[PDB]
Amino acid sequence: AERAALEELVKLQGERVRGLKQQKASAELIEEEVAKLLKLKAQLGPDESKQKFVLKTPKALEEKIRTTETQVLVASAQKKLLEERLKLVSELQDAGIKAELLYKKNPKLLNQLQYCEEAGIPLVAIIGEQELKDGVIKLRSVTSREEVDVRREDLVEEIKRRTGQPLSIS
Repeated sequence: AERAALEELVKLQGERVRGLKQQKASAELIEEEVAKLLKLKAQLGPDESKQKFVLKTPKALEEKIRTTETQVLVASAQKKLLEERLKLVSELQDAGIKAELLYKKNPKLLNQLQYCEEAGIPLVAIIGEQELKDGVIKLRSVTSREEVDVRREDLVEEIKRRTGQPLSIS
């Protein structure tokens, strides 16, 4: 445990700094521990209110996502915290088709290319909040065509339609 260890470091840090500050003084040791304690407490968790919408929680069937027979792959460009890629991939992967993510072993366009070519050999999707607004989302059909123009809605629809079939009642 990383946080657990540090959490214990803080507890003992506060008891030592305070206990020594009073009975053995030493503003040098006192100041050194207090500072180290301040960052320590802020390291493990400055405030719980920080979190929002609550954290993950189990339900019943399965306790995590799945990815193996992914027929499509929806990623985005432009460097970032993978926030946009996780948002779209979540909707696509979770609500529609099950997609994977790749971005290792590749020179230029390592992310978009490595994933689409290696991971998304069948169907691919190059979305992007920035593109969706000023441009739009793209559905790379390396297999059938190469690149398509969709606005997220068509991305999940097209990929799902190509993988599935119309009409459910017979």
